[PDB]
Amino acid sequence: TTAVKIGIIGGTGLDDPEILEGRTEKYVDTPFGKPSDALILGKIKNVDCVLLARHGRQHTIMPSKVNYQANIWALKEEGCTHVIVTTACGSLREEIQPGDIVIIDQFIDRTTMRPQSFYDGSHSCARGVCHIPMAEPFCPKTREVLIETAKKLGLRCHSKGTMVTIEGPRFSSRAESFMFRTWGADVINMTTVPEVVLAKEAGICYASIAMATDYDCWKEHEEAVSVDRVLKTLKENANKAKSLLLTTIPQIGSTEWSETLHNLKNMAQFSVLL
Amino acid sequence: TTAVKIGIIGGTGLDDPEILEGRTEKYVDTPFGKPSDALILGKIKNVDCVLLARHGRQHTIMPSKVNYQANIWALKEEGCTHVIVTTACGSLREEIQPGDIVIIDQFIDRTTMRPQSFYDGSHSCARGVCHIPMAEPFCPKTREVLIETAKKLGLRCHSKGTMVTIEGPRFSSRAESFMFRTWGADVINMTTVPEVVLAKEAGICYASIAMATDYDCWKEHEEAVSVDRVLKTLKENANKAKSLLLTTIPQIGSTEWSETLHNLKNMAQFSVLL
Amino acid sequence: TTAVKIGIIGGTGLDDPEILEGRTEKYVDTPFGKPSDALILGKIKNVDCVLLARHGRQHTIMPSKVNYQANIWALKEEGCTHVIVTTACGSLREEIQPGDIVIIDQFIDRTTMRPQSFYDGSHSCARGVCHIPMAEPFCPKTREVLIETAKKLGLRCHSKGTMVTIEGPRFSSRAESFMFRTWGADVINMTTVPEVVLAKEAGICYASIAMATDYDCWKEHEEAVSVDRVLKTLKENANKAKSLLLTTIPQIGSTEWSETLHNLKNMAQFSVLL
Ligand SMILES: C#CCCCSC[C@H]1CN(Cc2c[nH]c3c(N)ncnc23)C[C@@H]1O
Ligand SMILES: C#CCCCSC[C@H]1CN(Cc2c[nH]c3c(N)ncnc23)C[C@@H]1O
Ligand SMILES: C#CCCCSC[C@H]1CN(Cc2c[nH]c3c(N)ncnc23)C[C@@H]1O
Ligand SMILES: [Cl-]
Repeated sequence: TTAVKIGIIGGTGLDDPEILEGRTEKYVDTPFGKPSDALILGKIKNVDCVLLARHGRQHTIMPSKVNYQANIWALKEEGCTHVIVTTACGSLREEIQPGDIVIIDQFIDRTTMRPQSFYDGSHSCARGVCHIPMAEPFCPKTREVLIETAKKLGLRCHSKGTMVTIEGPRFSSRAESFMFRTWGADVINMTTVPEVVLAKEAGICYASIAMATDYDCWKEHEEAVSVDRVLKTLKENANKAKSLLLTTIPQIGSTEWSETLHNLKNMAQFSVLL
Repeated sequence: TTAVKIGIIGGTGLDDPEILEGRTEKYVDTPFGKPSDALILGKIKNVDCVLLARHGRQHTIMPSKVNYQANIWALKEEGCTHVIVTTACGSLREEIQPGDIVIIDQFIDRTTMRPQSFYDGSHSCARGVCHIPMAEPFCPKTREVLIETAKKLGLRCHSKGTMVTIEGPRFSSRAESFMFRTWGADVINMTTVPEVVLAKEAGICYASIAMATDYDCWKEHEEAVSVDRVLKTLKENANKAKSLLLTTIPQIGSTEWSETLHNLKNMAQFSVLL
Repeated sequence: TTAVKIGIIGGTGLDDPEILEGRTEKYVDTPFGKPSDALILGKIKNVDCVLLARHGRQHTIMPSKVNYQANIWALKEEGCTHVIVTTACGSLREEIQPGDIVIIDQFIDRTTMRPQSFYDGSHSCARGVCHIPMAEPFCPKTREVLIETAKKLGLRCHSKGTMVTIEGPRFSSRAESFMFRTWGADVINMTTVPEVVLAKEAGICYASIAMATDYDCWKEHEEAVSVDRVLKTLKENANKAKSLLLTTIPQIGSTEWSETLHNLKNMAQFSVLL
């Protein structure tokens, strides 16, 4: 019943403006600098959406240099209640095949260079000390809709998974890939952290459609990851994320989020000492 | 017999000037910038002490932004032989209950943004390349006095423990919390590193009174950590750290430290190539 | 048959200009700043070499402050086909004794402060987004020649090993040392990452002669590492790295590298989106 507005952050090979009807481009500024690119405002059926290319529409910005703060701030300022993203990733598990979707529910941070809070003491818009809880980083209700929708579409989709986010831009060594497996990581990328953290500070329902593109390099005997391999797999499978977003978003718009959003707002508010 | 002077760095909820008699405020400057707040000079029985609030007296400075270099430099310059600190922490072990003290003896670094040496090539006050040993990061003699004193006070106190120090300011994910358990971490915080490292470079006997405030989030079925929960536990248990400091410090002042301090000075001196 | 030119980066205690005949000093500038010190141009038998002291010839630059980008860029610009380095390290395995050489084949990154790519968006000389593969970070053909040569010299030499590279400049805690063992690390240093990563981006055959100098601190009951201990072990064993380089380099110059170099060039080229 109450209004939703869905932010969509498109990842590698997975950032297609044609998903939205009635599109208008809008460049914005934020207190944390410029977002990766213009916001694309539009609709999926009756639902207002805001699309943003994580790496810029020409994929010019490497993961370490993405302005996660500006991206999330921009989407919050536009009125987004939800941020649903796409992310390419490596599979660290035999059962997660290239082309599979994983509706991730946890992460392990391996990043090093990245601001992870709006509350850095330098911005009048975000005053105080903020310690956000990360026990449940992703919105379970949004994830549930994604999982059910993937099933209705007949897609190979894993209902949970732990993403290890590496700094990059290099891929992992084999020793690192083996190690991440022992830590219980299921998939590997370069962008989930701090995007998920900042969304939680913003009181936004965040979920991630991870698409496996390769098996990283933990099969010593088999093909290891490369840029060409990742891009080829995405070319083959991008349609699945598009269909999943197109079908999921109207279902989100048809249910009631006020309580979910209130609880997230309170968790965020009570994490700050002003 | 020989003179000691005890630096006290107060952590979250645990930075109370009333612990000292004959108090005088003194703001100082250092070659690494300003300390978190004024030094509070005073006494516990006959022993000279110097108190400093890690996060500022109004808790305005998040862990990533604490000027660990300036804090330790300021205390060294004031003549501190010892630095005994308090730190709130999460428990990663069932037997470490909220309200328990842990006299930690090891750490695992998960920080990323932090200068860990005075010897960065930029300061004429700290010339050369310094590689400090960290096999035994905390002073065992100071820890021993803390442990015995806690026993005399009847406090629930663990005689050792490994602190994992995360960058923050977010709390850990559940996947991270589980992972740290597999690494052998016992408690979790955001401030031990690089404070302990810089104290060792300074040739100061350093020890830490860690106070468990929560169980982080590794019980999937139970209450996870939040700011409100941490602050509530500290309100309930702060008196214990205060009593432990009040009772420990006179005992430190009543024994002989010249040899201990000489050995630390030599370890620090011989870590530097000028 | 086709020409090779060997860059040599000398590590701690292991950066000796006397290894080259017909020496000439050449200071250079790069788009990433100045290298650690002058390039020393010279020969080993008929083979052109370029020597560079990682830490400066007076060991004035700590690992975190080494300009890995400028060093690798400088060697590439001088025409190096190969970069063979020396690195002191701690042993995390009983069978790797101090004085042993380890021809490492993998790494685990524990660094936090370091640029790991030339492609940072800020340099016109390195345009685009680059994601370099790290499955096999070290050149197996160069490693093979090192291993066979060490055998011909009768040296204690391990044919593979995983290096964990820590940020430093502090040494590891005991809890960290134990943890790295569980991760499958064999040796520990502060310099392999990002040196190896940048060499791969440059399309250079990179290999590392690691020399164990200590057992870090994982024997709770035995001597732990210190600067004095490291430097003493290197004084005793430096001749071995020198002899290994002197004997290996002519063998490299006597075989054909065009295909190996072509494959590395293509891997690097196809990692970049322009
Ligand atoms: C150059 C260029 C265009 C991008 C080519 S593929 C690299 C992107 C895909 N993205 C996710 C990813 C897929 N497979 C991975 C892997 N195996 N490790 C880490 N990240 C990934 C990382 C990076 O942003
Ligand atoms: C906002 C505000 C005031 C501080 C509220 S609690 C957060 C502080 C407590 N401190 C220690 C701590 C307690 N429980 C923890 C946990 N579970 N993980 C990491 N650190 C902690 C971290 C941070 O400096
Ligand atoms: C001060 C000074 C001169 C250097 C003294 S020894 C420290 C260098 C040796 N280098 C390698 C190393 C040897 N043993 C190690 C250990 N146990 N841990 C990490 N690194 C090392 C680290 C650093 O660059
Ligand atoms: Cl780590």
